[PDB]
Amino acid sequence: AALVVDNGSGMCKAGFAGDDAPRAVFPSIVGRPRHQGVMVGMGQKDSYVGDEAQSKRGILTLKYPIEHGIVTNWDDMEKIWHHTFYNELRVAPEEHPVLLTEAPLNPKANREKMTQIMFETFNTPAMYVAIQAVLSLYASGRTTGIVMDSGDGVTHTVPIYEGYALPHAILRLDLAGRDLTDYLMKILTERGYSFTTTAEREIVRDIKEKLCYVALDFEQEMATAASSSSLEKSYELPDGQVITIGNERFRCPEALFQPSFLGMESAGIHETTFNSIMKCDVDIRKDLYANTVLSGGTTMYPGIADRMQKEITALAPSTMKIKIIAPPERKYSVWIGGSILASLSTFQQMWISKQEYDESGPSIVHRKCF
Amino acid sequence: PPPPPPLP
Amino acid sequence: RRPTRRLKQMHWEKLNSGLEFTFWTGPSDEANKILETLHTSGVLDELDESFAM
Amino acid sequence: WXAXCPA
Amino acid sequence: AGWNAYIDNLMADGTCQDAAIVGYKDSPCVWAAVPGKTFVNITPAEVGVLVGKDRSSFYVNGLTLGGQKCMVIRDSLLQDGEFSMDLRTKSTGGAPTFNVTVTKTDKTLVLLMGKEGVHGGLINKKCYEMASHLRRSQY
Amino acid sequence: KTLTDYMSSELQKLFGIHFHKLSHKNPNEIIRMILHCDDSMNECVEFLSSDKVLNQPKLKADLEPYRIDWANGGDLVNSEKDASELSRWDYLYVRLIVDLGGYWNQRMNALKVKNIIETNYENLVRQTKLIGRAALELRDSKVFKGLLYLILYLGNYMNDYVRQAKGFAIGSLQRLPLIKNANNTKSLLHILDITIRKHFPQFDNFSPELSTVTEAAKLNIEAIEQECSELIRGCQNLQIDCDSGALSDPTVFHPDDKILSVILPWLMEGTKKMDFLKEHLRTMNTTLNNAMRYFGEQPNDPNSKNLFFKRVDSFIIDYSKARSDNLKSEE
Ligand SMILES: Nc1ncnc2c1ncn2[C@@H]1O[C@H](COP(=O)(O)OP(=O)(O)O)[C@@H](O)[C@H]1O
Ligand SMILES: [Mg+2]
Repeated sequence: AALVVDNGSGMCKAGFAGDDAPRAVFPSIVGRPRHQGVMVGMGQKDSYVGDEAQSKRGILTLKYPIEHGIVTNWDDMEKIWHHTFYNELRVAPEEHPVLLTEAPLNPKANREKMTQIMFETFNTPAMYVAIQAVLSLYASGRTTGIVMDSGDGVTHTVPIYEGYALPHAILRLDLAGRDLTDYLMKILTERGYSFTTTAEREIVRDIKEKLCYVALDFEQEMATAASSSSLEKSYELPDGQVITIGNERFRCPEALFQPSFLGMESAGIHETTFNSIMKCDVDIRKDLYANTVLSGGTTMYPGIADRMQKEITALAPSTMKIKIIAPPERKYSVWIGGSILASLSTFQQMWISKQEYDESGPSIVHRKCF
Repeated sequence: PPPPPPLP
Repeated sequence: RRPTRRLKQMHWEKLNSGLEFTFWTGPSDEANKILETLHTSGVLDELDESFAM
Repeated sequence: WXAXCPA
Repeated sequence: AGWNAYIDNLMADGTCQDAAIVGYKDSPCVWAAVPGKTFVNITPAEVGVLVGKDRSSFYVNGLTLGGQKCMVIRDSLLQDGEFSMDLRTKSTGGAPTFNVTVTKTDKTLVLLMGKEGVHGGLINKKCYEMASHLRRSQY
Repeated sequence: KTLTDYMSSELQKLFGIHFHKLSHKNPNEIIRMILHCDDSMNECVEFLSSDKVLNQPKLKADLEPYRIDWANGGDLVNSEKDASELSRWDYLYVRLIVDLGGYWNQRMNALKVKNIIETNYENLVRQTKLIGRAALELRDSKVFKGLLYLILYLGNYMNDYVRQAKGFAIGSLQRLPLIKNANNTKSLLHILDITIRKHFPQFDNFSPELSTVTEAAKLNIEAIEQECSELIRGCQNLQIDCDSGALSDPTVFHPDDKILSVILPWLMEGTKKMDFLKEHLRTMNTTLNNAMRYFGEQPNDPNSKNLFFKRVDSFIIDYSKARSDNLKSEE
């Protein structure tokens, strides 16, 4: 059985090859208490990660080890993985190959860095690293297409073709979920609600996941929102307080399409999708339009699919057809695609063995698994 | 073409 | 009625098909009211002053 | 404030 | 010795169906190639595109290699360490497509395109190896 | 702690991708459910419908001695050719592609057409109804006729005596924004908005009156017509296949192959669907055509047939922005 571990900016996913759902889905956070402990004899831990950290998050200083894709702390990154194997999965890595994922246009610095910490600290028998974007359409059942990959840390648009990435055509946009959550709080204060600390940053993350949605027409919806109170919804704070938001439901997600609301010169994903496909070849351009896919938890907003379909249609020539593929399971598409890839019989060919690494060293990963 | 070197 | 001065000229595309099939041939009384109102509304007078080259 | 702080 | 013998070395494993060596210095010309195949018909103009200063024009509509249309995957010829190029042939009417790799040496260009269903990584690793050997021979 | 497959190396990757849901089941189990044409693998059947799986001449020769002549006798061609020696996916390909290849392409055609019809007939009727209604509404609208007469009467005023035509095409309405006054502040259409508002209260706002034209401008007439016409061609091609084609012969069919038992119940109902859609297809064509001569243009020009509602919609938005600018500046 080969482990498939999905490190992510927000959520970390792990399971087994051939499974239809990740076995452990827990937040990718690390916590260190900011107050001294007065009640002795408890055996309180020094660092807290995952659900347990989320449970006691009030008295913890949560930190994301990965920010904007790049891992800013290599010491914490193993700890969540250490908790991933022995605690969440309860499996010894010494007898199972493990699968991790890599990000588009990743710097070469990291790629051996995960390699040099797995074959040594956990000494996994075998390893393979692929693009999370490539595995996205693999779960969708297609091999050629473009992925609208958006997550907590970064967003990438990758026009895959026979499962081989195009590096020049990869476009990186800094409009991720954390940006929207940071944008939700700065606009939520208009209603008298002030959320500033990191512990309550998860609270607004919970709110937008349940209440925020994508509006088809911004100009029509603000007029209706001002006129009537129908769009307003009530949310319950864990302390029992009751909050109500009138127009923020469609305003925060709209920044994904209007980055000038955040003040970023780079425009929305709708043109970035169109911008990326301009870089590809003309003959292949026909296939890419009709097999566009959405992925990541950022793309969970209701009514997001038809809104992007409408906008890029105006951008696209009238001759061309656009088919937005949005599988409802695309939340775990990156994880599921990896389990599909691991389960393949031919997947044993491009294994990197512990022995072969020893004579080849860290540099083998750039040429073996690319 | 110039003379070729030995094979690997 | 014709303007006293030359004004801006707009160019259209003549209907290649016969005008009998078109609705222009039909002399509805509604069209006659348009000419009568236009000649009395004074809009044509404003056209001479504004649309003169 | 309403939700948060004292204000 | 025997520039053709490398082609035999290139075809020992049978994972490729065309292989060639071309000297890109001065007037480009093929030194050894598989007879009757794609790589035997390389023109100097195509060589100039492959080694040209412009590393972006072949992204608009790909390029032709021996007259056969192919698409660009990744370009690393002019970057130290690999000196390698990756291509995939472009076909019409659902015709089979093949992975093409080119490695640049001091004097020569080594070109491999595999058979049907063969992963590009296998084609790339071989061409890099013989290119690595050939540069160690000051060619 | 380190720890005879004729099938091509690349292809094992593709088979495991699509049939992942059936990993725990033996080849004998998965070979049976596929013949049932069940709803649970309406997606996987498309993968085996691709050219990649079918266009593999070298494997077909390799697995040919392992094939069972199911067309007649139902017996193995060669003597022993045990199928247990073959791998998991090797058993499936020979028993499905090589064995049933005589009617495989015919059976997939009966099923590919099955999926497309089941979901498009509902929407295709909606599209053809909107276009027909939009064409009839434009032809039966006095407001649209009245504004054209006003434009023609005004247009003839500034034009020369030698060019006093009594009619014009719809495509000529785009010249109004291209004409500016002395200071370029007000365009020709801008006078029309204040002229109509002051003296013609009936023509003040025609966009709410005629709305189906705007939505009809978002659909391609030729593309829709070709899409519907594709359905009839597949249907009639199916009739000659089930009645006199490869599907007609049941001897080559396996006893546990309800493909004949599922298409035939739909065969009578499917004929009803194509007849109704054919009537709607004719209805849209004539409904578009009578309103097509009514304004002077012809469908013989392919652009005119397609870009008919677009020009009207282009004037609708052009009139909308002209009115909005006129109201904003004066107020
Ligand atoms: N229903 C939802 N609505 C809106 N946002 C969501 C929803 N579910 C998850 N998200 C967002 O998706 C993010 C998950 O990111 P993820 O895809 O795990 O990143 P990565 O791809 O790096 O693993 C979370 O931060 C969360 O804010
Ligand atoms: Mg992601």
